[PDB]
Amino acid sequence: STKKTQLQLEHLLLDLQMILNGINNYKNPKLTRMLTFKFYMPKKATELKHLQCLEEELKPLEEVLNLAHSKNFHFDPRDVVSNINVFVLELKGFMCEYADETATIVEFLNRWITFCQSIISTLT
Repeated sequence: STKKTQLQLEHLLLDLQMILNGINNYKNPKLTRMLTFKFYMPKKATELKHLQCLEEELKPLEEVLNLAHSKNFHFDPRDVVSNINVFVLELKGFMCEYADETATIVEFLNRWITFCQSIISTLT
Protein backbone atom coordinates (compact mmCIF):
# COMPACT_ATOMS: atom_id res chain seq x y z
CA SER A 1 0.00 0.00 0.00
CA THR A 2 2.94 2.30 0.64
CA LYS A 3 4.88 0.43 -2.03
CA LYS A 4 1.89 0.92 -4.33
CA THR A 5 1.47 4.62 -3.60
CA GLN A 6 5.18 5.12 -4.24
CA LEU A 7 4.98 3.56 -7.69
CA GLN A 8 2.03 5.71 -8.74
CA LEU A 9 4.07 8.78 -7.69
CA GLU A 10 6.89 7.45 -9.78
CA HIS A 11 4.60 7.45 -12.83
CA LEU A 12 2.96 10.77 -12.09
CA LEU A 13 6.46 12.22 -11.88
CA LEU A 14 7.39 10.70 -15.25
CA ASP A 15 4.52 12.60 -16.85
CA LEU A 16 5.32 15.94 -15.28
CA GLN A 17 8.97 15.58 -16.28
CA MET A 18 8.00 14.55 -19.82
CA ILE A 19 5.92 17.70 -20.25
CA LEU A 20 8.59 19.93 -18.75
CA ASN A 21 11.06 18.55 -21.32
CA GLY A 22 8.77 19.32 -24.22
CA ILE A 23 8.52 22.85 -22.90
CA ASN A 24 12.24 23.42 -22.35
CA ASN A 25 12.72 22.50 -26.02
CA TYR A 26 10.15 24.95 -27.24
CA LYS A 27 12.81 26.76 -29.22
CA ASN A 28 10.11 28.93 -30.71
CA PRO A 29 9.75 32.65 -30.03
CA LYS A 30 6.11 31.70 -29.37
CA LEU A 31 7.41 30.59 -25.95
CA THR A 32 6.77 34.07 -24.62
CA ARG A 33 3.08 33.60 -25.35
CA MET A 34 3.07 30.42 -23.29
CA LEU A 35 4.90 31.71 -20.23
CA THR A 36 2.40 34.57 -19.90
CA PHE A 37 -0.38 32.10 -19.10
CA LYS A 38 -0.41 32.14 -15.33
CA PHE A 39 -0.88 29.07 -13.15
CA TYR A 40 -2.03 28.82 -9.54
CA MET A 41 0.27 27.19 -7.01
CA PRO A 42 -0.80 25.48 -3.78
CA LYS A 43 -0.42 27.37 -0.49
CA LYS A 44 1.17 24.27 1.02
CA ALA A 45 2.15 20.99 -0.65
CA THR A 46 3.21 18.62 2.16
CA GLU A 47 0.84 15.65 1.68
CA LEU A 48 -0.92 13.58 -0.98
CA LYS A 49 -4.21 15.33 -0.23
CA HIS A 50 -2.58 18.47 -1.61
CA LEU A 51 -2.66 17.00 -5.09
CA GLN A 52 -6.09 18.60 -5.27
CA CYS A 53 -4.32 21.81 -6.30
CA LEU A 54 -2.82 19.92 -9.20
CA GLU A 55 -6.07 18.31 -10.24
CA GLU A 56 -7.87 21.65 -10.51
CA GLU A 57 -5.10 23.13 -12.66
CA LEU A 58 -5.04 20.36 -15.27
CA LYS A 59 -7.60 21.85 -17.63
CA PRO A 60 -5.69 25.13 -17.90
CA LEU A 61 -2.53 23.07 -18.27
CA GLU A 62 -3.91 21.02 -21.17
CA GLU A 63 -5.10 24.20 -22.90
CA VAL A 64 -1.78 25.99 -22.74
CA LEU A 65 -0.04 22.92 -24.16
CA ASN A 66 -2.49 22.75 -27.08
CA LEU A 67 -1.34 26.16 -28.25
CA ALA A 68 2.13 24.78 -29.05
CA HIS A 69 1.73 23.02 -32.42
CA SER A 70 2.11 19.24 -32.24
CA LYS A 71 5.42 19.09 -34.14
CA ASN A 72 7.05 20.42 -30.97
CA PHE A 73 6.08 17.63 -28.63
CA HIS A 74 6.81 13.93 -28.39
CA PHE A 75 3.58 13.44 -26.43
CA ASP A 76 -0.05 14.35 -26.97
CA PRO A 77 -1.20 17.04 -24.50
CA ARG A 78 -4.72 15.69 -24.00
CA ASP A 79 -3.32 12.22 -23.44
CA VAL A 80 -0.43 13.03 -21.11
CA VAL A 81 -2.86 15.10 -19.02
CA SER A 82 -5.60 12.49 -18.85
CA ASN A 83 -2.86 10.21 -17.72
CA ILE A 84 -1.80 12.61 -14.95
CA ASN A 85 -5.46 13.08 -13.98
CA VAL A 86 -5.85 9.35 -13.46
CA PHE A 87 -2.84 9.12 -11.15
CA VAL A 88 -3.84 12.13 -9.09
CA LEU A 89 -7.27 10.55 -8.59
CA GLU A 90 -5.75 7.33 -7.25
CA LEU A 91 -3.28 9.23 -5.06
CA LYS A 92 -5.45 11.63 -3.06
CA GLY A 93 -7.91 9.10 -1.50
CA PHE A 94 -11.11 18.17 1.02
CA MET A 95 -11.01 21.68 -0.49
CA CYS A 96 -7.99 23.28 -2.18
CA GLU A 97 -6.13 26.28 -0.74
CA TYR A 98 -4.12 28.41 -3.20
CA ALA A 99 -1.03 30.60 -2.85
CA ASP A 100 -1.49 34.29 -3.53
CA GLU A 101 1.31 34.19 -6.10
CA THR A 102 0.85 32.85 -9.61
CA ALA A 103 3.67 31.17 -11.54
CA THR A 104 4.60 30.48 -15.15
CA ILE A 105 3.97 27.07 -16.61
CA VAL A 106 7.59 26.07 -15.94
CA GLU A 107 7.56 27.05 -12.24
CA PHE A 108 4.25 25.23 -11.87
CA LEU A 109 5.67 21.99 -13.32
CA ASN A 110 8.71 22.34 -11.06
CA ARG A 111 6.67 22.84 -7.87
CA TRP A 112 4.89 19.56 -8.52
CA ILE A 113 7.82 17.61 -9.84
CA THR A 114 9.48 18.54 -6.56
CA PHE A 115 6.44 17.65 -4.49
CA CYS A 116 6.49 14.19 -6.07
CA GLN A 117 10.19 13.78 -5.37
CA SER A 118 9.71 14.71 -1.69
CA ILE A 119 6.96 12.26 -0.90
CA ILE A 120 8.90 9.57 -2.73
CA SER A 121 12.01 10.22 -0.65
CA THR A 122 10.19 10.20 2.66
CA LEU A 123 8.59 6.91 1.58
CA THR A 124 12.03 5.34 1.30
